[PDB]
Amino acid sequence: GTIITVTAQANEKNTRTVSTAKGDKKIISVPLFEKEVKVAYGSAFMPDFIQMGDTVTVSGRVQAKNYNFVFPTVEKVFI
Amino acid sequence: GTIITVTAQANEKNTRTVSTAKGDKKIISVPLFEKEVKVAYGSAFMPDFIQMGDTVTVSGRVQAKNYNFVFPTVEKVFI
Repeated sequence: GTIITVTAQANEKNTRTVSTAKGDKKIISVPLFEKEVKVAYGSAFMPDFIQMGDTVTVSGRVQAKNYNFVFPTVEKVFI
Repeated sequence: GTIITVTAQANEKNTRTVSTAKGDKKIISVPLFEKEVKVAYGSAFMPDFIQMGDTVTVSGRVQAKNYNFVFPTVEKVFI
């Protein structure tokens, strides 16, 4: 299988809060690779405890249709 | 940063041996994500000890131009 793991700061540039059937959720959009050609971005739902300005690690399978993480693990990173 | 980690069997379908300035190298081509839309594939050089039929974990940054792993870690997996 394939696992993509991204570490990024959740901020105004890459994170939005949306209404869902499960209430307010943050959704982050992160680059799936680098360049020296446009970079593809994957989206993942954040757990409720995550706050704007947190650094997080998003890890899991990604599905392409648009790129979405599937059953991601999201961890808060501390500095 | 972004790290892509793939576990796959090195076989006739996804691995070739090529001449390089550093002698014979195996190069594996692995899918960077899944689908239900074509899947992008990344390539990585295998360490010399890897053999056809081995299962390996390839982990590292990937660069798009074509997708190549950058300074990948390659580990043999045992069953």
